[PDB]
Amino acid sequence: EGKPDKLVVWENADDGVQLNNTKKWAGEFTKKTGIQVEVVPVALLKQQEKLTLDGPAGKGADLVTWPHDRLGEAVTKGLLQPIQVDNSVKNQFDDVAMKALTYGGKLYGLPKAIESVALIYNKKLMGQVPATYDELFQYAKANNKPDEQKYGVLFEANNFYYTYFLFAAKGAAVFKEQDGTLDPNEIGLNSPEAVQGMNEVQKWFTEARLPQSLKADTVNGLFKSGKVAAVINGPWAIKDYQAAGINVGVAPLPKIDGKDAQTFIGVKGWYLSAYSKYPKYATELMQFLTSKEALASRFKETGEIPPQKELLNDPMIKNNPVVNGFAKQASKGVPMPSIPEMGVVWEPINNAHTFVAQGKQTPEQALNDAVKIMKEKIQTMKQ
Ligand SMILES: OC[C@H]1O[C@@H]2O[C@H]3[C@H](O)[C@@H](O)[C@@H](O[C@H]4[C@H](O)[C@@H](O)[C@@H](O[C@H]5[C@H](O)[C@@H](O)[C@@H](O[C@H]6[C@H](O)[C@@H](O)[C@@H](O[C@H]7[C@H](O)[C@@H](O)[C@@H](O[C@H]8[C@H](O)[C@@H](O)[C@@H](O[C@H]1[C@H](O)[C@H]2O)O[C@@H]8CO)O[C@@H]7CO)O[C@@H]6CO)O[C@@H]5CO)O[C@@H]4CO)O[C@@H]3CO
Repeated sequence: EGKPDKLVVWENADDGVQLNNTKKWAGEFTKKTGIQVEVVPVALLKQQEKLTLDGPAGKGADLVTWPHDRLGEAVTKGLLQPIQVDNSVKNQFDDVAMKALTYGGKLYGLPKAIESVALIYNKKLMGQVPATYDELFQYAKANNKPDEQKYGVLFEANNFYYTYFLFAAKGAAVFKEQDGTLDPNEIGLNSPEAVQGMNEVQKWFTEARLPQSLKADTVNGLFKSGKVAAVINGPWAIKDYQAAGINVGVAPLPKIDGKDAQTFIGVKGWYLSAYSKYPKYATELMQFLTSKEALASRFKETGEIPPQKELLNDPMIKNNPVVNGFAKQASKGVPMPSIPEMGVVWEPINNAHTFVAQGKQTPEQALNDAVKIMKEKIQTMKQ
C-alpha cells in the first residue's frame, strides 16, 4: 500500500531544446524501469536558490542542475550529497569536467556540458574575424549605431562572466594563485590589474557605444534579427541563432594584448539533492541521463558539448567548425573557481559593472566597494 515511485528532475527553463531533451530521456528511463519521472522547468540560475527553500521543506527535486562555480557554496550549505557511482562510470568523462564537479575530495555530479563563450558571428555580415582585440574594438566603435539598432559587436559587457577575459588579460584574478585553486579568502578583484580590466569594460560603453542595462535577451534578440555582426556568447545560443536563420560562424576571441583570451570554462552537471528521499533510484536516473547515447542525443538537440571522452572526439563535435570554435576557445580558458567564497562574488562584481556602465562610479570606486562587500559577506559563511 502506497507505491507512487516518482522522481523529480529540475531542468533549465529554456522553453526549448534543453527541457525537451531531458523530458525525452527521463521518459526512456520510465519506459525502462517503470519509475515515473517528472521533468520540471526551473531557470538554471534560480535552481540553487529554489532548492535552498524547497529542499528542507520536502518539495525540492531529486536531481538539479547549475554551473559548477557555486558547487562549494552548495556543498557547504548542505544542499547536495556525493554520488555513489562506479569507477567505470567516472572514467567515461573528461578529467577537467569531473574535477569541476568534485569538492573536498567528493564527487557531486555527472557532467552534461562543458562550455566557454567565443566569438559568434553572422557570416552574411562578417566574412573574416578581426585578428586582434584592438581590431575587434575598432570594428565595434566604427559599426555600433544604437540610433538604428545596428551593431558590429554586441555582448553582455555588464556581466563579469562575459568580461572575465578583459580582466584576465591584464593579470587580474578572481582569487590569487599560489600552488592550488583552494584560496582561503584572497580576492584579487580590486587589484590594480583588475581596475585595468574594468577600464576596458568602461570603454565598451564610452567608445563602442554599447546599450545601457544589457541582458541576454537584448544581445540574442538583436543578433537573431540580423542587426548584429558579432556577439560574445556560448554554445547554448547556437540552436536559437540557427533557427533564426543566422549563418553562424564561431571563432576563439581575438588575441588581447597578444595573448590567448582567458575565458571562464563552465561545467554543467546533474547533482543529487541532499534531501532526495530516493538517492539510489535518482543516481540510477543520473547515470541514465548522462550515458554515451543520452549525451550524444543531448548534443544533437541542445548544441551543448558533452564532456564525455568518446563524444568529445566524435566527428559531430570535434570536426564541426561551429563547435570547433568553442572547443578551441575553451582550451585557452580557466575553470570557474568553485570554492564556497565564489557564492559571494557574482552580485557585487556585476553591480560594479552596472555602476561603471551607467557612469555612476569609476572602475576604482566600483571595484573597491565590491571587494569590501564580498569580504563582509564571507565573514558570515561560518557556524
Ligand atoms: O536565454 C538566456 C537565459 O535567460 C533566462 O535566464 C534569465 C533568468 O531566468 C532571469 O531570472 C535573470 O537571471 C537573474 C537571476 O534570476 C538572479 O538570481 C541573479 O543571478 C545570480 C545567480 O543566481 C548566481 O548563480 C550567479 O550567477 C552566475 C553563475 O553562477 C555563473 O555560472 C555564471 O553564469 C553563466 C553560466 O555559467 C553559463 O551557462 C551562461 O548561461 C547561459 C545558459 O546556460 C543558457 O541556457 C541561457 O540561459 C537562459 C536561461 O535558461 C533563462 O532562464 O543563456 C545563458 C547566457 O545568457 O551564462 C551565465 C552568465 O549569464 O555567471 C553568473 C553571473 O552572471 O550570480 C547571479 C548574479 O547575482 O541575476 C540574474 C541576471 O539578472 O536573467 C537571466 C538572463 O540571463
